[PDB]
Formats: sequence, C-alpha cells, structure tokens
Amino acid sequence: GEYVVAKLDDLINWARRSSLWPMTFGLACCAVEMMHMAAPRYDMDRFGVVFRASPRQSDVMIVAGTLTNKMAPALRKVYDQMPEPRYVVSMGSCANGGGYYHYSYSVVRGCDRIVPVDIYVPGCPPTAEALLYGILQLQKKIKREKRLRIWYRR
Amino acid sequence: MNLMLALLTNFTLATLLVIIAFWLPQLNVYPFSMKFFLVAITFLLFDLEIALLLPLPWASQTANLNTMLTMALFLIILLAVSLAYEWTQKGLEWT
Amino acid sequence: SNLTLNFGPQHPAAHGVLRLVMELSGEMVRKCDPHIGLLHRGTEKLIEYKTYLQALPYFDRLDYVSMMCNEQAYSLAVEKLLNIRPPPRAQWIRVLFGEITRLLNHIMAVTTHALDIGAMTPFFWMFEEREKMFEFYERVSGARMHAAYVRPGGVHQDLPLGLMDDIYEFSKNFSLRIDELEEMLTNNRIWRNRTVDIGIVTAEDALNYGFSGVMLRGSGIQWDLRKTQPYDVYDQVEFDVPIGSRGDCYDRYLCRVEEMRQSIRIISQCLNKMPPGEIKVDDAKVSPPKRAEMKTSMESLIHHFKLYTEGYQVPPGATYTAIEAPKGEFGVYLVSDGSSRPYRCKIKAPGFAHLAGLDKMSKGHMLADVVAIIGTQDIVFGEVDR
Amino acid sequence: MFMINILMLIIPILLAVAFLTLVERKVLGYMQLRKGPNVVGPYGLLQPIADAIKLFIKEPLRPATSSASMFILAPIMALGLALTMWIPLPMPYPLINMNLGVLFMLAMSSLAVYSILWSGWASNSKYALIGALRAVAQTISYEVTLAIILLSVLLMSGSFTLSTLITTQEQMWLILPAWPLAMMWFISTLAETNRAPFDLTEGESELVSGFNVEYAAGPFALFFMAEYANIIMMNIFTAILFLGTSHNPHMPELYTINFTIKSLLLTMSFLWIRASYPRFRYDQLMHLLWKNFLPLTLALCMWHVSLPILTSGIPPQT
Amino acid sequence: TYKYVNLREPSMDMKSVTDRAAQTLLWTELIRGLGMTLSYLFREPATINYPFEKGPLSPRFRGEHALRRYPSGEERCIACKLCEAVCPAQAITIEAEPRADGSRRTTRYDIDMTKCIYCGFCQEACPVDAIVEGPNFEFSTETHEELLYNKEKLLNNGDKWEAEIAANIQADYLYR
Amino acid sequence: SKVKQDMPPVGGYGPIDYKRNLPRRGLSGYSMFAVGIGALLFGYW
Ligand SMILES: CCCCCCCCCCCCCCCCCC(=O)OC[C@H](COP(=O)(O)OCCN)OC(=O)CCCCCCCCCCCCCCCCC
Ligand code: SF4
Ligand code: SF4
Ligand code: SF4
Repeated sequence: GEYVVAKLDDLINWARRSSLWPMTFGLACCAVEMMHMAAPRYDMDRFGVVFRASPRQSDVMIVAGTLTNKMAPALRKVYDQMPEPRYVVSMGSCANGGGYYHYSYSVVRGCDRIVPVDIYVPGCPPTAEALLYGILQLQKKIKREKRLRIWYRR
Repeated sequence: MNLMLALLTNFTLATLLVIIAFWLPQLNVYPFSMKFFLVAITFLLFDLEIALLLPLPWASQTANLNTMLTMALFLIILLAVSLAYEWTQKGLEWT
Repeated sequence: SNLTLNFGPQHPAAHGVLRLVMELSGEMVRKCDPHIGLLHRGTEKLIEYKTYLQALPYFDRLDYVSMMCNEQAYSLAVEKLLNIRPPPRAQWIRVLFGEITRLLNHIMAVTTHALDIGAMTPFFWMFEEREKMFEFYERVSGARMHAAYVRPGGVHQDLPLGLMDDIYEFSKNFSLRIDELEEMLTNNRIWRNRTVDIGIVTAEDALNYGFSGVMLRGSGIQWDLRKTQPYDVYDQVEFDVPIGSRGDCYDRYLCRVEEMRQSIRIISQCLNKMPPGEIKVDDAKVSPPKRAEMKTSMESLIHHFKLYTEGYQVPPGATYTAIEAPKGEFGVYLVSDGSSRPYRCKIKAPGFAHLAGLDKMSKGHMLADVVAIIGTQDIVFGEVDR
Repeated sequence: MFMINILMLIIPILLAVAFLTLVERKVLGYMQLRKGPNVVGPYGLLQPIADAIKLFIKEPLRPATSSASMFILAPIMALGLALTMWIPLPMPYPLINMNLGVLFMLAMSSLAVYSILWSGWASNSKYALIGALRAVAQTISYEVTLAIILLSVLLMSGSFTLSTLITTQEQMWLILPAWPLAMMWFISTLAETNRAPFDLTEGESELVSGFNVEYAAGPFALFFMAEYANIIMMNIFTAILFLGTSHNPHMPELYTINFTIKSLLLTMSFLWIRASYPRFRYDQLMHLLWKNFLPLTLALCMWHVSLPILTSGIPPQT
Repeated sequence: TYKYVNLREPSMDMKSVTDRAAQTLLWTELIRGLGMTLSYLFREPATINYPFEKGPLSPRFRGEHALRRYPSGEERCIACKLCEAVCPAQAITIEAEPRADGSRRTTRYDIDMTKCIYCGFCQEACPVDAIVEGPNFEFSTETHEELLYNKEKLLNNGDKWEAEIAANIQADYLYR
Repeated sequence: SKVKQDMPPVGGYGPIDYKRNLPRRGLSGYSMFAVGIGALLFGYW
C-alpha cells in the first residue's frame, strides 16, 4: 500500500538523480566554467552526469550564459523537445536575471521568463565547484519527489 | 530444430523487449545522389565475386591444383582489374 | 540542398551559439552564411552609461577566454587618453599575466578544435593546466576568470607573497604537457588529414579580408603587434614569432602550439625581471589611494570618494588602441567627450573579420571541413557579437 | 536442458553489455586523468543499473513515423540478430555446432544493415534517411574487406567450422602468419561497428540540425544494447580468428578463462582507440577502404591462395 | 625574430623513403599515440572528492556578500552610497535616514544577486569595510526571489560568516 | 621595516624548458620490415 509506493518512489528517484544527462546551452562565459566541471578536477562524469548528451536524451538543461531575444525562441524549442522528466538549471547572473546586461534592449532579463527553472546558481561566473554544488542540490530535489505517493492518494 | 528454437527465442525475446518498451512506458502519464547509388552498386558487384571465392578452402584439396590455382588467381585478378577500372575512371571520388 | 548547422556540439562547449545556413551540392559546400547576434548584448551601448572604471568589467566578458588581455587593451586606451603612464612593476605584471592568458586561450583554442574534430582526450589533460592557471587569476584578483585586475593606471593589487614561486613551478612542467599534446596530434595522420590543406588563405586575401594574428602568420605574413608596435614592456623580452608556410589549418595549429612555447619563454623572463615598486600610477586623481591613506589623509579620502562616484575625467579625444590578443588584433576605438563617461566605445574583435571570411575559406570543401575551419579561426561569440 | 542453455547465453550477454558501459566510461576516464563513475555504487558498480532504470521510465518520444511496421521491426531485427551471432561461437563448445558456422556469421551479419535502413526509412525525416543511407554505405563497404580477409584466413584452416580455427591454432596463433590481415581485420571491425574514429553517424548527426534520435528512450536503449553486443561479439570472433586458445577437452573451463581474457583485452582496445584519435571524414574512410584496404586485401587474398600450395601446407578438408 | 613551423624538406634517400613507407604501412606514429594514452591510464587522476574535498581558494576570493559590524556590534555601514554609485551592474539599492539615536544608517540595503557581477568594486569603494564579498560560494537556491537580498539577509550573512571574513581581511588588508 | 613584496629569489629562478621535445624511438624502416617479414616466414613455416 503506502509502504510499496514509498519504496518505488525511492527506487525511481534514485535512478533518476544517479543518471542525470545534461544538455548544456553554452551561451557565453559561464559555459567555460561548465567545461571545468567536466574537466578532471571535478569530473562530473563520476557522479553519473555524462559528458556528451543529445537534447532528446537529456534530463536536465543547463542555461550557461546570457539569453538574448534573438536566441530565446530557440532555447524554448529545445526545452519543449526534451522528454520528461526534465529540469532546468540556471547558471550565472545573466541566465538568472540578466546580470551585467539586465538593462540591455537585446537581452532576456532572466531565462525564467522563457522556461521554468529548478535551480539558480549565482555568480559571474559561478565557479566550477559552485555549479557542481547546484547540480548536487538538484539531485537532492529529485530525491524529495513523491510522484507515486501523490498518485496513490488521487 | 535446436537452431530454429534458438532463433525463435532470440527474436521472440527481442520482440518482447521491444513491445513492452514501446507500450509499458506509455502507461506512465506526464535529393537523390548518384555517388551513393554507385557505392551500393559497386558493393553488389564485388559481393558477387566474393561469392565465387568462398569455395576456395574446399577447392585447394583437388588433385588438379594447377587448374585450381590458375582459376583462383584469375578470378581475384579480374576483381583487381574491376577496382582499377573504377579507380582510373574516378568512380571512387567524392568531389 | 540547404542545411543549417546546430547551435553547438553535444558536449560542453564555450564558444557560444551560431546559426550556420549552408548551401550544399553533394558533399561540397557552395555557400556559408553565418547568422550571428545570438550573443549580442549591446555592450557598446551599455558602456556609454558607465564611468571608465565601471566599464572595465565589460571587457572581461568579450573574449571571455582572454580576460586580462582584453583588460589590457582597454587600460592602454584610457592611459593614452589620460596621458599618464603605469609604473614599471605593473607593466611587467601585465605582460606576465598577458602571456598566462595567452596560454589559457591557446589551450582552449587547440583542444576544443581537436575535441570538435573527435579527439576528446587532450582537452581533459590540458584543462587541468587551465585549472591551475585559474588559481593564479584567483590569487591576484579573487576571481578565476573575470578578474577585473588590469585597470587604467596599472593593476588593482600587488602579487601576494609566494605567487611567483608557484608560477615558476607551473611553468617548469608546462612544456612537457605541450609535448604530450603534440604526441597526440602533430604527427597523427588522421589529424593531418583533417587539417592539412584545409581552409587555405593567401597572404594577399588575408590582409584585404581584415585578418590578424595567427590568421595572418599562418600565410607567411611576418607581423606581430608585440614586435612591431610594442606596448608595456614587450620590447624588453625575447621571443620568436612562429610563421606558417601553407596558410592552412595545420600550419595555424602549429603556430598556436609554438606560440604557447614562446609564452612560456616570455613568462620565464618576466619571473626573473620583475622589478620592485608600486603597482598603480602614483596619481590619486586617476588611481585610488591606498586604504590606509584614505582613512588618514583628507586629500586621499576626497580623491577616493570622487574616483568611486564620479570617476576621473578623461580629456576629450579619440584613440584606436590595439594589442596582439591571443585571437588576433584586439582594439578599441574610444571616444572621450571630456567627462568621466566614454562617449563612444567601438570594440574591434579579431574574430569578427575572421568569421566574415568563413564563406571565402570554406569554398570547395566538405561539410565536415566547416567544423575544422571554424575551429582554426578560434571564434568566441562574446567578442563577435559584443 | 537446451532452453536453459540458450538463457545462459542470452542473459549473460545483456549483463556484459550493461557493464561494458561502466568499463568504457571508467577506462576513458583514467586515460583522461579523471575517474569516471565512482559514486553510484562502489566504484560505480551500480551505474549501469541506474542508467537502465532511468532510460526505461523516461517519457517516450512521440514517434512521428511514416511506417509503423518498419518502425517496430528495426529494433527487433537489430537485437535479435545480435543475439543470433553468438550461437555458433566455440567457447570452446558452441551452443550450435555448425559445419558452415563461418558462413552463418557472414550471412547473418549481412542482414544487420536492414535495421539501419528500416529505422531511417521509418523516421519520416529526410535528414534521418540521408544519415541511414550514409551509415549503410559505410557498413557494406567494410563488409567487403571483412569477407575477403576471413576467406584468406580460412585457407590456412581448411574449413568453415569455427571450432576448426581452434585446431588450426593449436601450435601458433594465426596472428603470426597473418598479421597484415589481422591489422586490416581489426580496423574493419571498428568501421563496421561505427566505432571511433569511424563514428560518423554520431559525428554527423551532431552537426546537422534535424538529424535526431527519433526513438523513445526504451527502444533506443535496445538499439544500444544490440550495438554493444555486436562490439563484444566482433572481438570474441577476432580472438578466435587470430589469437586461438588451446583447448583441453578435460578442462574446458581453462579455455574459457584464457579466451575470455583475450576478448576483454580486445574489447578494451576499442576503448583505448576511441580515447586516442580524431574522427575520420566520411570521404576519407571510404578512401581508406576502396583505395587502401581493398587493394591490399586482394593482393593478400592472392598470396594466401598460393602460399599453402607452394609450401605444401594445405590444411585438411575435414 | 621569427621561426618556421613547417618548412622542412623530406629526404629522398632510400633509407629515409623506407622509414616513411614503414610509418605508412605499420602505423608507427599511431602506435605512439596509443602509448601516450596508456601512460595516462596508469597516472594518478587529478579528480578531487567534492564535497568532502574542496578546490583551493585564496583570501581575496569574491563570494557571497555580507554586511559587517564593529567589535561593539554597531553596523559599519553609514549609508554613504559609494558602493551603490560604483556598482557596475546597478545591483545595490539604498535608502537611509537618521536613526532614533541620530546615527546615519540605512533603512534599505538591497543587492540583487542576479544583477551582481561579483566584481568586488563595492568593497573597494566602501570606506569603512562594511560591505564585503565573503568566502561562501555554495548558496544556490530553488527560486529567483531567494537571490534578491535585503538588509536583514545581508546582516545575517555578516553575523554568520564574520569569523572567516575577519581572518581573510586580516590576511589581505596590507595589499590594499 | 624593510620593503617586502613578491620578488624573484636572489639569482633568479632555474631554467625553464620550452622547446619541442619529441624523442626519436623505434627501429629504422629496414629493421621494422625485416622484423615483420621474419615473423611471417616463421608463421608460414
Ligand atoms: C615473403 C612475402 C610475404 C608476402 C606478404 C608481405 C606483406 C608485406 C606488406 C606488409 C605491410 C602490410 C600492412 C597492411 C596494413 C594496412 C596498411 C594500410 O593500409 O595503411 C595505410 C592506411 C592509410 O594511410 P595513409 O597515410 O593515408 O596512406 C596514403 C594513402 N593514399 O593507414 C591506415 O590504415 C591507418 C588506419 C587508421 C585507423 C587506425 C586506428 C587504430 C590503430 C591502432 C591499432 C593497431 C593494430 C592492432 C592490430 C590488432 C589485431 C588483432
Ligand atoms: S553571468 Fe558572468 S560569466 Fe556568466 S555569461 Fe554572464 S557575464 Fe559571462
Ligand atoms: S560585486 Fe560588483 S556588481 Fe556585485 S554588488 Fe558589488 S559592485 Fe555591484
Ligand atoms: S556599505 Fe560601505 S560604501 Fe556602501 S553605503 Fe555603506 S558605508 Fe557606504
């Protein structure tokens, strides 16, 4: 009953947070720190976060850089093609809320005007370690999901 | 019989792993190119002469080795001439 | 047939996003039409609403692989308009970190070029070296990338005690790392098949198309701004300018690898010739005073107050100042109207003219070659789009 | 007992493929001065399990397919054929001892391109069909040299029975008399399985906007298992062909250990090679086949027809 | 001064020609590349065990902002607005009035951490070491709103991190 | 107090290699072909 649903949630949550395949939108300088998270010192692959992931095989989108108006429709399209469950990590001030270019005529003031965001990673850029802290924070967010618990009580 | 049973198991399992993988997850709710034709055709014509070469491990047992060696080499040389003709006529180009 | 290239590869990439609209006939590329502006952020307009100090961090974020070099270009332009001179120790520090920045850029340029062509492994080896150089940035400025360290008048702070020893230990081993990279690529017949005779550009065309840096020297043009129009203390260091002979991707790759070796050679002289003294110009109407002075002397407090609110006024005038940035000639056309905010700041990004030549360079090549040609130009769209 | 025997072949294959993914990531990791999976389970031993579960509960991609029949056929053909190539392999005893086992493997592998062709045909995307046609053209091209090389080697074996390759190599590995053929065989298996530096399907689809997966996560995992089952199988076959293991009839398990070690090392060399080289251009790997391997294989096929006759080393027919 | 990176004549003597034919046919330079990746396989990796191990940082590191106090507990900030004037991103918003005891103190002190570029100009500009960038970098949030810091949040950051902040300033203030 | 700032050690730092170093290894072309051909002959025999 409730015990079986509770453990199934743990199993599927464990599988999903242990196999987070990211689609990186390397838009600007924040993408450089993202590359350093893949580099040997941090090796995001060792957490199960694969290096190369196709957008249709992805579970998390990382918005790493400034989002311009010219680019916003293309970013939304990639998000819409992501199979679920899908999560968005906003990395850096530009993606978080426009940052240094907040008052620009050509810049989206935060990617959360285009897509829902799960984690906001602050910094300009956030260090590779700060990004990794954010990814680990998303994993614990997935760990708290109770999808089957909610479904059982419907 | 054993072979057919092995074949049935392999594809039946493949059919099963595909049917449930196509159906069970649905329960969880939320400019013709001439160059490419000619590589295919060239593969076919080389494949046919490979067919004529397959019996060679059995042909080497003959008491008529003189004829067998001549015909084996003759067949492989005509393959080399076929490749040479395509090569010299730019049938293996991509530009 | 018409085809559009993807915004970026399926692995982490930090060059930005590009919409490449191509016309193909079979395997061959007949037309290339890059559609940029996907990272256009109106930097040049935003600068007009900033004081000269407030605008300096914008230059970290142009070619965001060559941060301190972009800072140097802007600092030199303002120093020229201000008619002041940074002190000798700051100039040596700027050259030292300018060449550390060149190493950072060339690792990124060479290894991501290889990574996009399919050679993934060198990217990982050399980005550990980049991580150690990020630590030098962080130890002088407190930031791994956007240091905002080089400023008009000199540098923000002096090197912490013990930093130069660590830069020596790093430099001592780096040439071995380059050798390992060359072992993987230089003589590899697959690498040579992907680069040799790809994207050839003649010396005459390279000049008329506005090319600079390695895009000129790969074609045999003997030109390097550090040699011909030296700035800071580049006239006081010895190094050789690598020159290509075929004008193709392979020669440009060899030029970048050899430039890394020359950067180590320059860093070695900087570590030994570093002079003592102050690290920013001793003119408190331009460079803020020391914090202890600001908290004790009336004049220092006033000048600190005014430099951080109004900022220094710059005499009216216009300058085009350029440096040999790792990607080529990086310049600023800076217009001062006499106030503390620049009237106009046009940024000359070397990758802008290089990318405009993609269609010319890709003629008569195949689709996979377009990836190699983009890599050999070393394009970052922060500086292209601004 | 036979149905049990089939399961003791199929199920271990799929588990090996699952854990080849872990091994590939960790071996590539250490050659890249990093670690690879070491959190999900000790030393990453639960990483394949997490990946498997994740992929099968992922939302399935909606298939905008122009042919439902060929859309479901392709993964079944790929996975069924992959499992079928294992049934004649002598390890040291085959599941099915076939007199013409080499021809069976040659004939069954020639059908593998139908899954590539049917999947692209069903994709209902011009970009997917072009990629499928490019992948087929590369596959059939390298089938040519694989067949001729295999025939040349059999002229020292005298038979199409795979178990006879064990007898042939009782004194010496066939890599000694046939290392020129071994080198071209090894590279041809890389190109046949679309492995780096011949991974043009993955390479090209990355560039082209509109050349996507078109299969849901679960069905796409079945394609991946089929591909990796083939990678292990091709390296088991390479070990049998060129590094023959001595068989003791009373201690068959001794053969299995040694032959397993060789197969693992050959499989790891595929990972070793992936970590070391850039990718070929499509026209460049076609030239490698048609203008290099094929001329050399033809000359070596002529040589290996003549050599047993001129040395008086013709193998027995049986 | 310049040098040629690729201007060499291959020798055409038979020995040299046969060295190149051996390289072509026997893949010697490809084998050499395999040697390099094999040697790396047996090298200790550079990976650290985050979050149990951390990347090294210096006292100058620019992290999360905090508002500081004097040893007596009085706020250091006297609402001069130099940080707000210099901020390149206009991330700082300040209002002030005379405090009930007559002190010059802020009634609003906001930092929009999603506008901020983490440049450290505010702490350079501050004349009384009131606003600093602390050493913390692990403060990612689940909502955008959580990154709009008001004065209470910044004072709480100061009280939370003062032990580390004070030591870092002690380490670097003679370079300023 | 004396001035104390980051400076090079007295006498400067030790030498820093920067030139390309790709050592030559292996046999000559004649030697490699001889080894390869000798292996074939033993295999054939
Ligand atoms: C006594 C008389 C007896 C008669 C017989 C005598 C024989 C004498 C001749 C012996 C030498 C024959 C060698 C045959 C091997 C094939 C050689 C070959 O094809 O190499 C050429 C090919 C292309 O090289 P390229 O530089 O482009 O040449 C210019 C072409 N226009 O280059 C390539 O193929 C390179 C392939 C690139 C991909 C390689 C990636 C992996 C490489 C490492 C694997 C090492 C091999 C491991 C073998 C394992 C076997 C189990
Ligand atoms: S937040 Fe900073 S580092 Fe990131 S893209 Fe914007 S300016 Fe660049
Ligand atoms: S660090 Fe820079 S951008 Fe952030 S609040 Fe301070 S002055 Fe403004
Ligand atoms: S934090 Fe410092 S600079 Fe800012 S208003 Fe307060 S006292 Fe002035």
